Amino acid sequence: LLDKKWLTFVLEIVTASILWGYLWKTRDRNLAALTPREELRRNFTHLVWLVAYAWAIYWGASYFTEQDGTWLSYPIYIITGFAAFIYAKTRLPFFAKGISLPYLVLVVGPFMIGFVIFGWLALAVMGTLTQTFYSFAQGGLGQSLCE
Amino acid sequence: LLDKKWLTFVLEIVTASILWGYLWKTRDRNLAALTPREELRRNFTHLVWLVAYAWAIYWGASYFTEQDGTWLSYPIYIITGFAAFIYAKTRLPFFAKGISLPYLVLVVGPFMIGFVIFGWLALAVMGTLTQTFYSFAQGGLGQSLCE
Amino acid sequence: AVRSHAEAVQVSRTIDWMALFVVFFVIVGSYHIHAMLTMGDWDFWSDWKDRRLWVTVTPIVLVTFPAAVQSYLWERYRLPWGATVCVLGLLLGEWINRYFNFWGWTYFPINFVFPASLVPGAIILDTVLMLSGSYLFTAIVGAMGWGLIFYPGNWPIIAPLHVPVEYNGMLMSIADIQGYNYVRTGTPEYIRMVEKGTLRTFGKDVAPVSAFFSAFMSILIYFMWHFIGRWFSNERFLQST
Amino acid sequence: EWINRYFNFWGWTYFPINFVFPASLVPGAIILDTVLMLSGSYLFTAIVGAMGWGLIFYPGNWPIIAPLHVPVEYNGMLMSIADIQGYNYVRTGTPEYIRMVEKGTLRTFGKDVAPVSAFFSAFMSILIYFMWHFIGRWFSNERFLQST
Amino acid sequence: HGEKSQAAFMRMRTIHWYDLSWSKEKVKINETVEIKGKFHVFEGWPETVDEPDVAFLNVGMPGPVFIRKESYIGGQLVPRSVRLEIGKTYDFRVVLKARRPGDWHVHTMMNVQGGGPIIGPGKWITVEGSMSEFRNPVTTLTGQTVDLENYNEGNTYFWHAFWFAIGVAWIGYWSRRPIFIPRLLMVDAGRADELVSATDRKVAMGFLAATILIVVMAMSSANSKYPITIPLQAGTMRGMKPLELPAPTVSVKVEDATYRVPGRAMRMKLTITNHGNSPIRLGEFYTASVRFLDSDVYKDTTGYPEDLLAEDGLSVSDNSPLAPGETRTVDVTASDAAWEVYRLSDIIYDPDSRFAGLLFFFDATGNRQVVQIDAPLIPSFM
Amino acid sequence: ITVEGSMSEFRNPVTTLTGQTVDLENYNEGNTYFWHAFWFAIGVAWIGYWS
Amino acid sequence: SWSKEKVKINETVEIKGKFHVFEGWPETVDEPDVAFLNVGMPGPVFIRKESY
Ligand SMILES: [Cu+2]
Ligand SMILES: [Cu+2]
Ligand SMILES: [Cu+2]
Repeated sequence: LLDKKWLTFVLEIVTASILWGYLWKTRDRNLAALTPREELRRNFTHLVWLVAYAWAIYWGASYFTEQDGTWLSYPIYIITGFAAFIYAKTRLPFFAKGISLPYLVLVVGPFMIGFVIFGWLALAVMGTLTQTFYSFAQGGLGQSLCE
Repeated sequence: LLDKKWLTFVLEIVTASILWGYLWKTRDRNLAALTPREELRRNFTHLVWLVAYAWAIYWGASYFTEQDGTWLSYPIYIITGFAAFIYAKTRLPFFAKGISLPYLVLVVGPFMIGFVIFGWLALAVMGTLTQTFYSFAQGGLGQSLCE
Repeated sequence: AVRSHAEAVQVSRTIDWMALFVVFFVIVGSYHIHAMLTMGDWDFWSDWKDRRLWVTVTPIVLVTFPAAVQSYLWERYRLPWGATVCVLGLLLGEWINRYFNFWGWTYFPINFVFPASLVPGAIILDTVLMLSGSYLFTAIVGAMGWGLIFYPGNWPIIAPLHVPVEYNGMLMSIADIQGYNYVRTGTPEYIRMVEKGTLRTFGKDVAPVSAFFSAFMSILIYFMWHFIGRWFSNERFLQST
Repeated sequence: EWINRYFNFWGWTYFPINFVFPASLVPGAIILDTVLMLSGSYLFTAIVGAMGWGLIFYPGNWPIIAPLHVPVEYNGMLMSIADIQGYNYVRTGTPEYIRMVEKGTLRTFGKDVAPVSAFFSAFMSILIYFMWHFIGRWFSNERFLQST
Repeated sequence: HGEKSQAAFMRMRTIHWYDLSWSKEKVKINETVEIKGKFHVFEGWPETVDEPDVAFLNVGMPGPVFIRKESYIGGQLVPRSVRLEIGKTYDFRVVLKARRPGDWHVHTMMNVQGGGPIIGPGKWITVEGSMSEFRNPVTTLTGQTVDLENYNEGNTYFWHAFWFAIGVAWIGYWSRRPIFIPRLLMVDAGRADELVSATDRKVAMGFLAATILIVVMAMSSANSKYPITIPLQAGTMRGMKPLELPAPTVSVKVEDATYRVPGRAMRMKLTITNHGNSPIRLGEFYTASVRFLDSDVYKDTTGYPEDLLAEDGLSVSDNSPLAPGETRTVDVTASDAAWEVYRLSDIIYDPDSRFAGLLFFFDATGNRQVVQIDAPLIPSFM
Repeated sequence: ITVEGSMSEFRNPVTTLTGQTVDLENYNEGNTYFWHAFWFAIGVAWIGYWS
Repeated sequence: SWSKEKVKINETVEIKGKFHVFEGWPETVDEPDVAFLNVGMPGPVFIRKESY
C-alpha cells in the first residue's frame, strides 16, 4: 500500500476552522509508540500536503497574481499551508518538540502576502524540503541507500 | 643570501595564462618536507609579490583612475594579485589546505573593479598582512623576538 | 631556521619596511579611489572649496578608511598612526597627480587645483586613539576633532582666495575669478554644489553649523567603519570557495 | 509567463503572441549552472557565470526581437515593427510614456547603448548573485524554534 | 572634439548656434580673442535632457589654453549658472585671453543641469609665443594687484608641506623602533603594556597640543592678514534678456525628409510660404554645427570653419526668387562630406529619428530671415 | 460601438522600409515559438539528464 | 495698510496691500508653485478670520 492515490485527488474562514480543528484534535499523543513502517506511510501523507501546497501556491501566486496584470486563491493556499504545518507538527516525529523555522517562514510569508519582500519567504521551501528528507531518512534510510 | 634584489626589479590575457600556469604547475607537492631556513627564503618572495601588488594597485588605482578625472593597469594588478595568491597557496605553508578569506577578498575586489563599494575590498590587505606576519612567525619567531 | 639574534632583528626590520611599503601603497590606492569617487569634485577646485558642502561632505567621507585602519593597526600592533598614514597617502596621491597631470598635461595652476589638508584631523584622531585607548572615546571625541578642525585647518590656505574683488561690475572672490578664468570643460559652474543661500540660515552660521554636522556624521561614519575594518581584519581560512 | 500569455493575454484579451511574448533566459541559466558545477567554487560562479548571465541575455533574445526592429515609415514618422505593434494594439493600463526605454542621452558615444547596458547588468548581476547566494543559504537552514 | 560623439538627433535639436564670429584666427600670448554670436534654445527640447533651467555658458578647449576673461549673454556678465527659456534666442559674447602657444579649438558649447555638455561648432585658433610671458593680473577690492598665475602658490606649498612634514615626523617617530612582527607578537602573547609608555604618551600629548595650537594660531594669522573676506559667490542668475527677433514672414512646413543610408546627403521637401513685399530665396540650412550654403544666393565671409562649411552643398531644385504671397513646393537636398565626417548619419542608430535646424532666407535687398523646421527623418535604403 | 463579423477575417498589413509587406497578426510568431520552444527543450533536456 | 492700530477683543483688524513675486527668484529656494499666505504673530493672538 504505502502511498495511495491521494496525489491524484465566509466559506474560506469556515473551511480553515474545521480543517485546522479536525487535524489538531486528532493529534497522536503517544508519538513515541510509532513503528517505522507506519511512519513512512504517514510520512508520505505529509508530502502530499506539501504537493497540495505547491499546487495551491502555483495556482494562487502565478495564475492569479498576473491575472490582475492583464486586467480566493490566497486563502486557499493559506489554509493548505497551515494545514500542512499542523499535520507535520502533530503527526510527524522530527517535526514535533519544536517549531521548524523554515517551515514556519514558508507557511507565514505567503500567508501574510510591497509583496516582493514577502514573496522571497517562499524560498524557505528549500529548508522545508531538506527537513522533510531528514524526516524520511530516520528509519527508512536503509538498507539500500548509502550502499 | 635570504632576500635577493628582486625588490629593486591580448598581451594581458596571454601574460596571465603563462604566469598562472607556470606558477601552478611548479607547485611543491611535498610541502611537509620543508626546512624552516628555506621557508624564510621562500617566505620573502611571497612578500615581494605583495610589494609588487601594492605597486601595481598604486600605479593602477591612483595614477590612472584620477587620470580620467583630469580628462592596462587594471589587468596588470589583476595578474599580479592572482599570481601572488597562487604563489602563497602553492609554495607557502599556512596558506595551503584552505583559501584565506581576506587574501581572496583583496585579490578579487580590485580585480572585479559603483566602484566605491569595490574599492573598500582592498582594505582586506590588513588581514592579508597579519596572516603573512603569522606565516613569518612559524619557525623564525625566535629566539630573539619576545626575548 | 634563524642564525643569530642580531640578523633576526635585521630580518624583522626588513620585513617591517616591506610591509609598511605594501600597506601604505594599497591604502593609498584604495582610499584615493574612495575619495575621488565619493568626494573628488569639491577637492579639485578652489571655487568648489566652499563653506557649506565642502565642510559638510569632506570629513564625513574621509573618516571612512582612517577608522578601519586604526581599528586594525591599533588593535593588532599598538601603532597609533592609521589615520595619519591614510591621510598622508591621500595627500601624496592628490599632490603628485595635481603636479604631474593637472599642471603637467593640462595647465591648471596649482593655487587653483590644490587639494585639501587633513593632517591636523588625522593627528587628532590618532592621538585621541592612543591616549585613553578606548575606541568609543575615540569615535566620540577624536571624530569631533576631525570634523571640527577640517575647516580651520584649511583656512590658512583658502583665506587669501576669499578676498573680495569687483570683477566686471559683479562681486567675486579670488577663487571665483580663478574658476571663471581657467575653463573646466567637464566641470561647469552649475555643478558647484556650494553655499547658494537659504531662508533658514541665521547670521554667521554657515560654517560652524556645517562643521558640527560634519563632526556628528563623522562620529557615525567612524563608528560604522571601525567595525567594517574589524571585519576586514579577520584571518578566516575558507575551505570551499 | 507562457501559459499566462497564451491563456489570459491571448485568451481573455486578444493581444497577439508576437506582441506579448516573454523574454528568454535559458542560455543565461545554462551558463550559470554549468559554471556552478565545473569549478564548483561559488565565488568563481558569482564572478564568471553571473557575467555570462548578464552578457548573453540580450544576444539570447536577439533572434526573437530582431525581426521586430525592422524600420518602417509609419504615417511620415519612423517606427519599428515593435513600435507599430504597441501603437496599434492599445494598452489601457500601459501607455507609451510609462515606457522606461532608451530615450537618448548626451553621454552616449556611438554604438554603445547595448554593450554598456549589458556590462552594467553583468556587474550588478554579480553583486545580486553574491547577495542572494547568502540569502538562500540563510533560507536553507534547519533551525527548530522552541518558542515562536 | 566631444561633438559628433553625441547622438545625432540630440546634437541637431538641443541648441542652435548661428552668426558666430571669432575676433582673430592667429594670436600671441596675452592677446584677447573675442567670440560673438547667437544661440537659440530649440522649442522641441528633448525630454531625456533636463530643461536648461540652470545652464552655464562655457567654452570648450583642451585645458586652459585660453582663460575666459569675460563672458556675456545679452549685455550682462554671466560667470555663474543661468536660466534659459525654451524657444528664446540669446546672443552671447565671450572674451578669451591667450595663455598657451600652439593650435587649439574653441567650440561655442554649453552645459545644462541634467544633460551635461552641448558642444557647438569650433574653430582652430593658433597661438604663438611662450607661456612664461603670460600674465593674469587682477585688482582686489582691498587695494592690491595680484597675479593669479602665482597668487597664493607659495602659501599653499608652505602649509601643505608643513602638514605633510608633521605627519611624516609622527610616522617616523613611531617607525624608528621595530614595527610589525615584534609588536604583533608582544600584543598577542598576553598583555603588552610596554609598546606604549612614557614618554611616548607625553610626546603624543605634545603633538596633539602643538597641532591644535598651530591650527588656532594660523587661523588667527589668516584673520589678521586678509581681514576682509567674503564667501564664494554662487547662484543661478534669472531675469535674463533674450533677443527680440521680429516675427518671421516666411512659413515653411516640411513634408517628409529622407537621407541615404549609407550616404552623405539629406533630402527633404519644403512648402515655403512668402509674406511681406520682397522676393526671398533659401540660402542656408543649418542642422547641427554644419552650414549647408547655396553659392548662387549666399556666400560666407565670417571665416566659418572649412570642415563645417558647405559652399555648394545645399542644392535646391527650384531656387528661383519667390514672389511675396506665392507659395511653392520644392525639394531641398543638403549634401556634404561633413554629414558623415561629423557622424550625422548615425541618427539611424539613435532612438529618435527627428531632425531640427535653421533655414536662412535671403532677398535681393540683402537682409536675411531665419525660420525653424523640425520633422521626422526617414532613412531610405533602396 | 457594435462590431460584426469574425476575427479570422481581420488583417493588419504593414510595409517595412526594407521592402516587404508583413501581417502584424502573425508576423514573427513562428520564430518566437521556435526559439522559445528550442530553449525550453534545451532546459528540459538538461534537467532530465540530471533527473 | 493696517485698518487699525489699537483694538479691543473681538474687533477686526484688516491688512491690505500688494506683494510682487520677484522675477529673479533665487534658485536655492523652490519656486512658489505651492505657497500659502500666512500672517506672523507670536501665537494665535489674532485669529485669521479671512484672507483673500
Ligand atoms: Cu574639438
Ligand atoms: Cu533653434
Ligand atoms: Cu518685486
